[PDB]
Amino acid sequence: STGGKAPRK
Amino acid sequence: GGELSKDGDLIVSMRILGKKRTKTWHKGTLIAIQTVGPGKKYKVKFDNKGKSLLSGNHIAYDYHPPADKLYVGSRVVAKYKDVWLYAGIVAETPNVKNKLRFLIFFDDGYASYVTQSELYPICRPLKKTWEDIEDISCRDFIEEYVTAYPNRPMVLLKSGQLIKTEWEGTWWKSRVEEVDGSLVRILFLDDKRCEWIYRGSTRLEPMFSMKTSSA
Repeated sequence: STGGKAPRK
Repeated sequence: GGELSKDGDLIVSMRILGKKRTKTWHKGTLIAIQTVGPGKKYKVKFDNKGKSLLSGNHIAYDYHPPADKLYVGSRVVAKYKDVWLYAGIVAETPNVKNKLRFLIFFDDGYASYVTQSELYPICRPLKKTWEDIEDISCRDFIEEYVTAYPNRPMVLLKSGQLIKTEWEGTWWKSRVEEVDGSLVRILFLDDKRCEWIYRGSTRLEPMFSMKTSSA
């Protein structure tokens, strides 16, 4: 669910 | 050899929280302290099921800190509501604008505000508190954030505003539903799911755009 704090690399 | 009955304020028989292999934390009793190799290990008998031998960064006190005792970068366990106890980092301390809550950046990337009675201090955090974050993207982010604090560029967003928000490598059409301090509730329009995202995150197009020009 969470996309975290920064875009996926 | 190496057995101890105390290590400072960590006393055999005390109530404690311990980290399980599921990465959730559970209440128990500190049943032993032992010096093993370079440091101490803490043996915890959980109330519900099981025993674990844990490092000092994988136990937390069974009390809520006086708010004054925590700082940005502090290593904590907090109630993760989506309820479990999960580890994170204090990103913001109580102020009127956040309704006197702590902003928590959890180890998996989740963010939420929690109250003073919803967090527990980790007993023996690492000096650089992010060094025990397993997910390297999360670890790197926290180091950057804590080191830069209090310089926090954020986007001003308004309820009803339309922006692109990143998730899993795609930039999605999205809508700002609500602002709450340093968080914004973003509705992803294709799938209709909400996420609370830090207003300084480059997952929000306006922040991404600014950082990419800047850089």
